[PDB]
Amino acid sequence: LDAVDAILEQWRRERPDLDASPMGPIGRLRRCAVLMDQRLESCFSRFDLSSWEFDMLATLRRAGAPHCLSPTELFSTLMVTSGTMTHRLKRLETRGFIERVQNELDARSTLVQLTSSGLELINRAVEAHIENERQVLSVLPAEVLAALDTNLAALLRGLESH
Amino acid sequence: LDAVDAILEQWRRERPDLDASPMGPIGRLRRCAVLMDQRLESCFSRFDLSSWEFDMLATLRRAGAPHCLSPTELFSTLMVTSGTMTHRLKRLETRGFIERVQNELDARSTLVQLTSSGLELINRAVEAHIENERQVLSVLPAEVLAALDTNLAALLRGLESH
Ligand SMILES: O=c1[nH]c(=O)c2[nH]c(=O)[nH]c2[nH]1
Ligand SMILES: O=c1[nH]c(=O)c2[nH]c(=O)[nH]c2[nH]1
Repeated sequence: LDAVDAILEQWRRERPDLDASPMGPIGRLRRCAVLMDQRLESCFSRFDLSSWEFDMLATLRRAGAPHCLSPTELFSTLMVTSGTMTHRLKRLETRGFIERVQNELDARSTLVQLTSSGLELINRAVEAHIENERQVLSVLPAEVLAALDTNLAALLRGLESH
Repeated sequence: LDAVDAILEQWRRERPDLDASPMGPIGRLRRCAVLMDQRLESCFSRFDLSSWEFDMLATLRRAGAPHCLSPTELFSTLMVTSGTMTHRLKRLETRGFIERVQNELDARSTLVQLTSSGLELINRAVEAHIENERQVLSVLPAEVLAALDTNLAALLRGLESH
């Protein structure tokens, strides 16, 4: 048994009138995601990056040269969505990783361009990030990791179809 | 394909020298967990509770009457771990949901006791939370949800064994 089985056993004792079985899968998902985040940010911290900072920089990098995206395009291609980007983009601009250039097709619009400093940083960070993620998943059998990847895609399909 | 497949395809184009396949399973895990959190907090908000507030209250509730736990016991039985509990416990005390009583076995120690207000709140919140989680998972086939639950337990086993 694990810590989520112990929690389900606590609810079998405290609220026997309720069926708390849906807590199982969701609890393990959220518990794994928090522990996974600690493993990832232990690598991101070597570059003075948070998780959202790496996400925004890697998203601009994935767009290809000249690594310039609109805020709408940037938001839609992030690995994980979140709240507004106003303050997060403002901090990345202060650190010199991104610059807000004026859209040539609309003067009253702005575009997000990865600077040459953020480009050199994100190219080094993505290399260490990939190797770090490989070490984390390395402890699982290949058949289990492939099944978890497929079952997570099924869960993601239902969440985004909502 | 999904949004994580599109990201993996972006890395196949931008860094063909790198193998970014470990990004797949971890990206879907973190993407699902964020979308799952939005579905959960859409129910927690009806009770003026955040995710960590529900976690701490449900943990004290799971301990059984008189719903009194030490900070070490409280931390070890939370669904998801996090940083320090100093400020989070201080806010719950201001809202009247918990009170810090003195340990009778150690005067220089404190215990966390769920008040009668937090007890009535968490008993109503856990009922709606369980029904909410059932509706979220209801869209998946039974065989897929059971396999995802087992594969997540395998992932959790490796993360906590680290
Ligand atoms: O291209 C990315 N790969 C990731 O693994 C990742 N993780 C994250 O948060 N953003 C991104 N972006
Ligand atoms: O008993 C709990 N069930 C949960 O589903 C849950 N989720 C959470 O964050 N804390 C808790 N506690």
